[PDB]
Amino acid sequence: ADWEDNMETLNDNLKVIEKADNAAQVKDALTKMRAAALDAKKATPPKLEDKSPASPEMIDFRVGFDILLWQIHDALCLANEGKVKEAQAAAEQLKTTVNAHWQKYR
Amino acid sequence: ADWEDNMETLNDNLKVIEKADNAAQVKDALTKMRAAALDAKKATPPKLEDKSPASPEMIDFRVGFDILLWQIHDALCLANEGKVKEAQAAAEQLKTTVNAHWQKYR
Amino acid sequence: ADWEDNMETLNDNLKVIEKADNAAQVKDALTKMRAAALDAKKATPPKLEDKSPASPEMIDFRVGFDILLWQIHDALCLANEGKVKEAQAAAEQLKTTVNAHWQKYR
Ligand SMILES: [Bi+3]
Ligand SMILES: [Co+2]
Ligand code: NA
Repeated sequence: ADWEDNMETLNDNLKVIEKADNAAQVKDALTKMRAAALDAKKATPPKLEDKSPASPEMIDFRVGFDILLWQIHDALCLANEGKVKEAQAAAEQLKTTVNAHWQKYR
Repeated sequence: ADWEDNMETLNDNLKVIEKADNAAQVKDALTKMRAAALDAKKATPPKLEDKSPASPEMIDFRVGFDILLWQIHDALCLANEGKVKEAQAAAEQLKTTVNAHWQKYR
Repeated sequence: ADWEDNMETLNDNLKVIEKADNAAQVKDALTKMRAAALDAKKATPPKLEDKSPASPEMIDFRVGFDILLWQIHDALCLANEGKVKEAQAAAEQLKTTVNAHWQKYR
């Protein structure tokens, strides 16, 4: 899977979170999101393929995934305890970050 | 703004956690600390301004701020469980790491 | 410590978690694992010494340690809630990821 596939996986699991009812579905979708984000952090996005891996652009690209993962973790902690609608509301803020990172580097 | 202002934000929110009264204030201060630590991880400290962004020194700098981020996460997870005193005790460890990073990279 | 010693610390604390009785031991071993993974993010495997510190191989190395850190976080959050057995089960899968990362870069 490339970076685009990871972005698509993030978006699909965000859809699953939006269409979720219990906390187990939310937990599974958030674990999938974390795995996809960690896989995409290793990749080079299409916009930065003309840059060296040592460029500051790639460093900022990798650091943005830290914010992404912290938001994923906030949602996952809201889901681990019991609050499902709160986890969905937190993932609503997560979709903004996901799609902004997607459209910024594609 | 810059790395020094991020360190000042970290110190101010550490003092806020020290003077905190409930879990909401601790969580807010720790979220602000997480944001400031990410911003500082995106920055270049004064001592390392003569090093390339991909030098081992800068990599170790970003890893040290990752350590700070994980300690902030532990404090925030302790705060989300309603343990305000334990969250503040964990934030006492944050103060040592912040002071060490300040003295090491200023 | 270098990469091999950090991996050894990870494996020792995994064995401690496997043969743990209470939650405090699991939490202490997981904190040691977190410290070891964070420190190993600054290390270089002997077969990648000639490579660039920001080369895609080293990027995959550090982000694999990020994956380890997030799994450690899941185990530690399970242990904080008293779920010692779920934490041990998550540590079982964590050992698989540790062994995969070991076989990949050794
Ligand atoms: Bi938690
Ligand atoms: Co957590
Ligand atoms: Na880097």
